[PDB]
Amino acid sequence: MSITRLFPALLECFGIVLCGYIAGRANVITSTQAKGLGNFVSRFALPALLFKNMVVLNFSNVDWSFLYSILIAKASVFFIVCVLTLLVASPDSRFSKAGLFPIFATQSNDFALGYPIVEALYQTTYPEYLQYIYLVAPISLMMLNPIGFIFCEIQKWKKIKIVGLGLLRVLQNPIVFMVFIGIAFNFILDRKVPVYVENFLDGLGNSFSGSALFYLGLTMVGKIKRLKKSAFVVLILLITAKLLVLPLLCREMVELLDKGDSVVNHTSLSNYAFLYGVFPVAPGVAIFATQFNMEVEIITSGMVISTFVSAPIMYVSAWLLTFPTMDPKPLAYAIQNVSFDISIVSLISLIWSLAILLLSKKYKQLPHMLTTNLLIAQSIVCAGMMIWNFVKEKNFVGQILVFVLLYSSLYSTYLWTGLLAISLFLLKKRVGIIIISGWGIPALLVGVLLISAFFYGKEQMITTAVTLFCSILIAGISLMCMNQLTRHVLLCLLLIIGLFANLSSCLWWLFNLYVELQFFCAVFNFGQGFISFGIFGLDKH
Amino acid sequence: MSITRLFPALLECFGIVLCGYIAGRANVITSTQAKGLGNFVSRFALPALLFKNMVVLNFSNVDWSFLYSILIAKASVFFIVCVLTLLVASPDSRFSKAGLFPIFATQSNDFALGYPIVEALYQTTYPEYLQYIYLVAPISLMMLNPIGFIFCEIQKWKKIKIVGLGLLRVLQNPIVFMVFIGIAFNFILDRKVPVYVENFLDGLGNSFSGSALFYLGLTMVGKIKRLKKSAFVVLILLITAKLLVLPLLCREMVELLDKGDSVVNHTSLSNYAFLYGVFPVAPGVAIFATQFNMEVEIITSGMVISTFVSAPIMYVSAWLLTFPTMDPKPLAYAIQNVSFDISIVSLISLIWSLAILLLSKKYKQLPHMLTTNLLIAQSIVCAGMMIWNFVKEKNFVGQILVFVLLYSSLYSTYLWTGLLAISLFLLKKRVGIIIISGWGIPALLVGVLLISAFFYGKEQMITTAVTLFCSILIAGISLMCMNQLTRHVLLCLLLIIGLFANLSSCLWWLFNLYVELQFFCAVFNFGQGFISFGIFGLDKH
Repeated sequence: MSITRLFPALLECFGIVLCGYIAGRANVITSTQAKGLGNFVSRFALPALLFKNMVVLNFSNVDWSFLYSILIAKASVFFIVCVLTLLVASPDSRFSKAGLFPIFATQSNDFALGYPIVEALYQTTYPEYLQYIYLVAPISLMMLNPIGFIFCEIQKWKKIKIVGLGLLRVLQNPIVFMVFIGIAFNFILDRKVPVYVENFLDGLGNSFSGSALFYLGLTMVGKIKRLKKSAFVVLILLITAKLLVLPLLCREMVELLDKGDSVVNHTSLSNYAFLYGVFPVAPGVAIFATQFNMEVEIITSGMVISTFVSAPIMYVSAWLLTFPTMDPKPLAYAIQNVSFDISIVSLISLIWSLAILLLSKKYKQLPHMLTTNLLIAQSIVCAGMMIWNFVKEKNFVGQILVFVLLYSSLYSTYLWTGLLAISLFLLKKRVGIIIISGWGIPALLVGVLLISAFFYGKEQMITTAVTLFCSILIAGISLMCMNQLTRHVLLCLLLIIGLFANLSSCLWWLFNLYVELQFFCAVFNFGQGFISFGIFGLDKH
Repeated sequence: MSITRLFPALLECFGIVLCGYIAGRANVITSTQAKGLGNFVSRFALPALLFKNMVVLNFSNVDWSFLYSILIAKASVFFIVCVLTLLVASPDSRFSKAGLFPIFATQSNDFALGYPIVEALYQTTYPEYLQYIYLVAPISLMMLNPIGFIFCEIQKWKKIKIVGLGLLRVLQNPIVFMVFIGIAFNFILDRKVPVYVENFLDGLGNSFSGSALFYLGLTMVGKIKRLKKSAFVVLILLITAKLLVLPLLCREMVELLDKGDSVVNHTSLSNYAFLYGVFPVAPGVAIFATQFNMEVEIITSGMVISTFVSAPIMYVSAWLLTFPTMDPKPLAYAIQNVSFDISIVSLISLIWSLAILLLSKKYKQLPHMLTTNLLIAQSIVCAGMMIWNFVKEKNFVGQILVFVLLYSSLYSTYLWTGLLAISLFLLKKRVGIIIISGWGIPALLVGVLLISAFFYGKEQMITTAVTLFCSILIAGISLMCMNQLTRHVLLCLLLIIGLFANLSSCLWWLFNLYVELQFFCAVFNFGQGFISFGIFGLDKH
């Protein structure tokens, strides 16, 4: 698999999303102006891309068992979120919710984000996998979206006309009708686009990729709203459905339903099914939700958060999934290469977070003063990982020096999660010691340890586990004794869940998969800056 | 040369312009919404395309004599239009006019339209010609635009600060600074874009082509205003400078200044220089003119008209220029292939013009009732040319039948130009005979002639010349005796100039180049529907 192409591909696609976000947030493009790009993207560039690919599509080469299995995974997530919503939501909104929540959990950003990422990963090895984006996404719309429209019409009402309106909203969608038209013209034209119409469709289709990622960025500006507690739990559960339950079900359904002869091809097919699940929610769900003014804050916020969170989940998942197809030496180089990429994006995000914290002078205010110590520590671990990738072969004293930098800063990030939750507790109840304890104690622990992850082996993971455990207890006890500050609590919560993943992974290593557990530790250790950027790098400072 | 790729390339690029025009005119994208696509195009997609191509550019392979000669052709058109404007314009606006009129006459739509067309024509045979778009266009901006800004600042004023503002408006342009930055980073990066940044720049750059052509279409909606007579003559002279004087000077300057060893390569280089001149005015000139509220109606109208008129001039010119590199048998197939393309675009444009004339019921009103007879006749010639391209090999009676169709309709279009000018004369002064004379007389002339262009040879060109001559005299006498109706006069004027080109070409054939003269006759004969579409196919009916 060309898994090394994934970080370039993600950086491209999410960098274009970042360009849209920068442009819309800097008011280079206002929200009214952004509709022009959206109408271009959705009504010219996408239908042209659909039509071209659908007319060219060699249906006899389509693996219908793959389609079936992705589609059954989506249909099962639809039923699950639908019946769970109907059981759990209040009668006055359960039918609107049971329409849009399952469409959220199943409809997927396959064209703007999926296709560049699948083209990157698979055009060299498995170019037929690019077909299944164009198959699955529109067939998925045709099957699943009318049910949610039917549920919205049923909320409005509370039979043939309700069903007809559902199906008509689906047929009215340019994805659905340009795929029907492209299938019809696949049979008319016999899989050749006329050359004159071909490079017309090329021009429009080629323009889709960048303009759609950029428009997605523009749509993301300011859509993360301050949700109610219940709405936030619902948001988490819907994004878990999209980014964890659906791709697991996709991989499971492929492994149940595909019977292809080659075990290598089956493995790649179910790995593909997983990545196909991990694509974020389609912006079309939020367009529907805003247009019919239904559940807008959950669905818009969740579309934006799904987009941002799908990037690390895609990278981390795709690498995890290729570790069974790797051998321990290139596997070690792979996880240092992964960690170098994660530390680059983290360091860039952390430099930006630090610039904001400093130039806003928020670094002078509690809790942000201590948060700036956490962001300094996270910056030193991302510096330290890039430095280690160079120093890992070199002479012993350089390795020790960079190790002292890296583990003092890393253990410091753990201590600082604890000390941030203690800062919030001390702010809830009616700094020099906290800065010395946030750095000096975790720096001194490196001396205890001297007296990358297995250079000092069992002791290394022991000190690491103990530091993570102390951080979790410090933070859990201080958050419960407590039970802007909300954003700090959410950063601390995400970091505490990460520290728990990290603690359990280090413990499970200590009880034993090594390189996979080390990679998930490294993902937190060096990518935690991405979390800190998500919450404090994008605020209105 | 891959001159056969030009009609697919033009149809692509101007079809995307037509999509933008349809979208903006149908209010799929309003003028406020269109700014989002414009800001994307000009501030992200174009600077990325510039930066990528400039960083990749192998400067040691750049033919500086080509650059020099295009740049000197542009500089001479700048001086000409500048000094002509300063001599001829009134003092109260001559400096604003002498700034923007030469920028109009020299700055060129090289990125949105030039690059797709040059890539189409030359990527197979002469891929280095694609470099010179990225060289010439920004160096041309750097040299020529500050002079026009200096002239606008001088109008505002009426020295170091005026010159500084000119140069700063130029350096502020994303074309100029991303080319300076791309040159700097060409030397920094040594002609490799880092792979991570590479497909980021690919995504944005690839999105430019389609979004820029589409945005151009959106900018064209409603910009053709009703100019004063003087402003309309100025518009004609500025578009003549851009689309005739500049490309002639480009071809001349290349033929003066290039010394390349191969005569084939020199020929292709000066042919390229011609097509480079024929690119329409950059929308940036109109963006400048609207932003500084200078001479807006001439410059916006002229940018739109230059865009529409450059399409046939590019096609016709590029084919003319390849006739010296062709042999009489493929040359005959070439002009039937040309005529088939011209008759397809004409027939599509004429079917639309007829649909508008009919469904608006304007076909019931004078002069539009007689204009609808002209549009029916033009539709029958474009039908007849497509039918002839099939029948040209076939048995004698079929050839006669299609010839009767084709020449009765063709001679009818000439008669109808006359009879439209007589209709305007009879409407100026305080229909059955006119419809019988518009068709029956030119149909009967085919019998005289029986009693494609040389099937009946000297008699064919004689009857054709006489019919064109009678049409010119009928129309000239009726327009002068006369001296919505303005649009009819302009259609009649354009057609009279075309009938004069056609009359003189047929006469010059009768005195003698044959296939080139026949091709220019065929260009009017079958492309006249494009003129009728330009004036009556796009009205607010």
